[PDB]
Amino acid sequence: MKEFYLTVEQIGDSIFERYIDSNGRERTREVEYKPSLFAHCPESQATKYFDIYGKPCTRKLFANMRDASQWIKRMEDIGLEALGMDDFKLAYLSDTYNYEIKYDHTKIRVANFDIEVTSPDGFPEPSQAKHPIDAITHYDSIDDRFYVFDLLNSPYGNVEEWSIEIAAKLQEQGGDEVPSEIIDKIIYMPFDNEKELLMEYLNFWQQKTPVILTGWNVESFAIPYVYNRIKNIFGESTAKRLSPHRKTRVKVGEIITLFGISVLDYIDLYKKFSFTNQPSYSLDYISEFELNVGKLKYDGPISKLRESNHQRYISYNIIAVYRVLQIDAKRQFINLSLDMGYYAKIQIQSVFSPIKTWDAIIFNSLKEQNKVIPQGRSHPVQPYPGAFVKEPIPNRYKYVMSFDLTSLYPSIIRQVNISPETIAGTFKVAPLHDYINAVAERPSDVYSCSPNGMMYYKDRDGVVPTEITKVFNQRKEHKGYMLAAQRNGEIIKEALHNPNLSVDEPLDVDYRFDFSDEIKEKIKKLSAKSLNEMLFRAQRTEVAGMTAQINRKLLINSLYGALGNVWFRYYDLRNATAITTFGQMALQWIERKVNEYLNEVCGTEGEAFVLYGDTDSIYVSADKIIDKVGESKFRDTNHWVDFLDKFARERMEPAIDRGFREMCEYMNNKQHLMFMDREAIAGPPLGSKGIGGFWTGKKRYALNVWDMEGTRYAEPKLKIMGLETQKSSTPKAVQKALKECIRRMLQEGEESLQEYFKEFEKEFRQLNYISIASVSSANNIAKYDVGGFPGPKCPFHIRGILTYNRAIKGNIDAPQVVEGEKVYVLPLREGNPFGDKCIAWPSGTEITDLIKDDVLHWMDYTVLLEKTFIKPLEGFTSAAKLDYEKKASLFDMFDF
DNA sequence: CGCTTATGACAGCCGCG
DNA sequence: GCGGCTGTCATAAGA
Repeated sequence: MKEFYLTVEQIGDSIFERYIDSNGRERTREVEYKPSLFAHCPESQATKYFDIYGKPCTRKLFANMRDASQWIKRMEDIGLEALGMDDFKLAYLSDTYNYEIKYDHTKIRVANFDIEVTSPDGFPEPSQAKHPIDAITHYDSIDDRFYVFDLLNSPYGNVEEWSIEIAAKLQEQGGDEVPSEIIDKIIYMPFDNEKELLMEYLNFWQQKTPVILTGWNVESFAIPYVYNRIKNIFGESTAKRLSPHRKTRVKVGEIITLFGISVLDYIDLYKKFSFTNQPSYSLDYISEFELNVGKLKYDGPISKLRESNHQRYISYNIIAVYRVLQIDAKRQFINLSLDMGYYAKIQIQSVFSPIKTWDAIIFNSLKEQNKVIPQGRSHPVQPYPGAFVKEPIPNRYKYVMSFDLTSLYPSIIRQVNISPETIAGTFKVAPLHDYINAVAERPSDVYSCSPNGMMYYKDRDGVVPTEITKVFNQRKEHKGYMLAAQRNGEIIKEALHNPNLSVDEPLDVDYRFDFSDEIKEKIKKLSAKSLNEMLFRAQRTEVAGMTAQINRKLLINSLYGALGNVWFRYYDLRNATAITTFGQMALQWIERKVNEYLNEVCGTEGEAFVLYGDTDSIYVSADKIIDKVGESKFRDTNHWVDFLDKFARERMEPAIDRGFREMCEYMNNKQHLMFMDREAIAGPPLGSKGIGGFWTGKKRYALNVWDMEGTRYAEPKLKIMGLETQKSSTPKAVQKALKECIRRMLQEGEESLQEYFKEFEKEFRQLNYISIASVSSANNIAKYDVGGFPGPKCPFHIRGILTYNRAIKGNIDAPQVVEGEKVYVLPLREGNPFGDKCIAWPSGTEITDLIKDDVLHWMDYTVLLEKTFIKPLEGFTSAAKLDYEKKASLFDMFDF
């Protein structure tokens, strides 16, 4: 098979690499890699190497990486550019694997683990690791087995072996409901003492050294804990065996790095490739959201679970590891990482760095062309203008249609041809609004321009534009294979309804391309076995395409980040500013065009149809459009929705393309790529007193959407942005009551809203105290505390945390409030035994007794309702010109 | 090296018969 | 006592 690398490391003058050889077996090697860097030479010197600016360069081969680094140091002192890939690991990978690498995941050892550490005195700090490790569950992808290390005797108790029979039984039967699909994949290993467990674990680790190591929070807890525990008991020399190269290091805080291993903490792979931003990121919360089943439940505090119910303790450890494997089975984020890393030829963990990923992609691309990359330069962090957001007029908007530009920044780079080596010059910049209204002199009739004053060559392809354009082509390329493979999805599926009993074999065709009609019906006459393999193959294909297509998308959207980053090799302040300023002009330019077109077709004069714009989207009020045809002439909702849809497709879009076409010629851009697509269509139900939507201000609105990019909803979906209903700090009961308030406003009207509001006020005091409590995170708690009391400028939540501390000062059983975590908050009436206006206890749990009964007795309902429900509702209703309460004065809306 | 553009909940001034 | 400001802190998109 085709060889590929697993991990790579640089230690001194050697490159340590683990990899899969042609035979498919994992191997390791040390190589005295000789790097090459470059320097500018004279034109008279014959060479084949040129920097991206066309300047000639001489290749300097060094005897070892240390000499290369030394040379770079000398060049900086002399003041002359040192060109080439200074990260020798990338160079080595590029040189060793100069070809599209095909990898076989079944050969990559992926370890998923989790440990448990009983601790009476609070969270067991990894940097100390003062407590024994009493449980370890380590899943290995190659053996597809769950290895469980159980400590029977510890200073905290002696227990009996864990029972797999009891683990499989149901809850009602005293069991742990450990899934039957892993029950046979568990290898149990009990131990008499801790030293025997760690040493057996460490030995196990040497025999099955992980390539990719993941799990939940493993980088911040499990890995550092295991490392330090071993180091503290045995020597550091023993702890270093956790690294296949016996080499480790420490980073920010207590982040241990194990050379020869790629750590991909699943908690990070989630906060990166899932894009959903959950309120909480605990394995329990995430597991519920993705699998509709969280971690195993248990009674009492975790610090006492091992001694009170060791059976459940071990099963809990095994489930925690399985949940992560289940989520991955759904998100496939590990597979993605591998795919992206192998694509850019970087260490798998670098996938977390857009800068490193793009650096490697451009580097390998330029290498094939014999070009030499620029030297990374030092750049002062300098803030520059970003996206444009229009200030909306607070109000209700009955009918709205939004339009979004596709891949704005990446497109702008291509259109204007922005790149460091394509910079051609500058021009006198006029006020941005002069360009938006096309009253300013045309910037240049020779170069491609950006409203910030930069001019670019049109006669040459830029390094960046070209590189981004290639990923765009690979995108539609792969998204084209799984597109046709989808067509074959029915040619094979439906071929099972009325096939034949002819015993045959599965044909050899490429599902990437449409099935040839010369073999089309040839398949509609095979056995039940082959046909079930014909669709099986079509699955691998239609799925493989997804990963590639998704990876290309992630790269495309992360390019701008890198370009704005001073640590990026191709960074340039002018270029980053050219991108955002252009985007700012484009959005406002098109806003002007849409208004101009809609006024003309409506006979109106200087009317504002665009009510809001943000970055690459605009929202248009369609009331005039609807009235132009009369609202009473529509049969139902779907009727006017079909009308606006049609009007957008055959009237607005063409007018938009014409508008952007003009802007491209005005800035004399290299190529027109400003494409807008109708996004949403929103409005109230036909025949209702509802208000399709409203805006309170920037980033704050709600719309009753009926259609999104062509897909018509059976029922209108609320699209809410920025309002408290979207805030994790908003109490549960209130978050849903605020949503129902908005739904009623958009779909049913004022009266319905007032009816609900009244009922909710009446029944507020009957809601669970946990559902009506706001949530917040405890930060800098030690910055505003003065001996149990609040210091100067002490936040409200933090003030409540202290009130809790004091009230529980002297109890170790009651839940303590740690830092950086989330906590519930509740206001208290004046004259409470807590001597404060509020109290806050840890989240996810109920108020410990001894104070619970009192809290419920002193909690201020009035203030709670007013502060979390009424205040924000009034914000929505004021903007929407609605009253949530009868007999409300009209003058209250005026300033004095 | 794994940021902008924003809003809102509070705290703490200054000023005014 | 509140305005009308100036900070700190806490939170969402999208790239």
